[PDB]
Order: sequence, then C-alpha cells, then structure tokens
Amino acid sequence: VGYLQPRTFLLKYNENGTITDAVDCALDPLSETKCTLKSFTVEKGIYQTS
Amino acid sequence: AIPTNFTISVTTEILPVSMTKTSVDCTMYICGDSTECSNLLLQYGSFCT
Repeated sequence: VGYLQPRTFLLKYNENGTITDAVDCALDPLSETKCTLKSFTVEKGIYQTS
Repeated sequence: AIPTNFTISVTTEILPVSMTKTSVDCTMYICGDSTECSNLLLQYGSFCT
C-alpha cells in the first residue's frame, strides 16, 4: 500500500501512445535539471537550478 | 623642415574588457513564495526559459 503525493513527473511517450518512461522532477538536483531541460541524458557541465 | 631634436612620450589608452556575470531567477523575481502564482506562471515557462 502506498500514498500518492502531488509530484511533478516528466513522461516519455513512444510511437505506441503509451507511457514508457517516467522521471520524478522533485527528487534530486540532477532530476530537476533533467525536467527543466526536458532531456534524459545530460552530458558534462555545470547547470543552474532553483 | 628637418627634425633635429627628439622627445619621448607615453600615451595611455583605457579600453574595457568585460563586466560581471549576473543571474536573475524568474520565479523568485515574479512570485517567490506562492502556489497559484507559480501555477499561472507555468503557462509562461517558455519566456522564463
């Protein structure tokens, strides 16, 4: 049993119209940067967050 | 006219190079500590980006 919480989730849709990947935008600074840049594979470099 | 004597002078020129790097947070400058303001600004996220 789990309690759902209102968290921002980034979804990745494929060609079948179904959700195949979900990223929790509120969990880590790297996840926040991925949600802000709308990407899933960030390279090397510094980034500014909130 | 043919120059005979000579003098030595030093010319100083002032030229800027660069300035200071600044960062302006869109959320902290528009809303800050609010929920409805952030929900309304989410529609204008492209501008802040």
